Amino acid sequence: MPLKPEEHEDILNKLLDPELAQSERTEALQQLRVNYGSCVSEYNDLTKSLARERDTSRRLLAEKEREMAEMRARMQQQLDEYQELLDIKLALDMEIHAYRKLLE
Amino acid sequence: MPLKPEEHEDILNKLLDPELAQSERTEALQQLRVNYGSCVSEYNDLTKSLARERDTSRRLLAEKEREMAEMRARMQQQLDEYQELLDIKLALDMEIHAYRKLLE
Ligand SMILES: [Cl-]
Ligand SMILES: [Cl-]
Ligand code: NI
Ligand code: NI
Ligand code: NI
Ligand code: NI
Repeated sequence: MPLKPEEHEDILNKLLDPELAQSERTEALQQLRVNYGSCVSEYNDLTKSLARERDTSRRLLAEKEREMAEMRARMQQQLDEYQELLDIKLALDMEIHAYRKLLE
Repeated sequence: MPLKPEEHEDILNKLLDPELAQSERTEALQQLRVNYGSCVSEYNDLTKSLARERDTSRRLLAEKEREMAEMRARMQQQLDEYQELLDIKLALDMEIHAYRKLLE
């Protein structure tokens, strides 16, 4: 996490202050440089992590899409099962009628 | 997108250079301040957008989970449908036998 702009200013003031000792001036300069570098690292990290979460979210959805596709196939299978039984149950309805007429 | 650390250095050098005119020194100081502020804005933007993509990815998955749950319910329904037909088809098998014995 980078310094808030208020804080980065306090460091610039010190750095740009000819009243403070050149040892403090130099320490400030370092903090400036490190805090900047830090912010740039966070930039690179978060840009990579955003892209990463994107590819990951999309990948995980595609897992659920193929899971759903698996379910649809099972669903069409239960239709084939249901149809097979139905064609026979109907055939038996026809039959039981014929035997009821013939024998009554 | 923030300046690469190499570039941020070129600006610090100018800023900290007593040989260059105080007008350039001041312009550099501004660029420093703006580029820093810029990086901090990108920080805030990307932290918010990462959290946002997170809540969004999780929300979209929960949409597919409830879509799948809808499918499971339809699947259990096709079992109730299938069972109902099966109990009757079996009852007819018993019946057609009885009529085949009684009348042959
Ligand atoms: Cl068909
Ligand atoms: Cl049962
Ligand atoms: Ni620091
Ligand atoms: Ni800085
Ligand atoms: Ni600039
Ligand atoms: Ni800076």
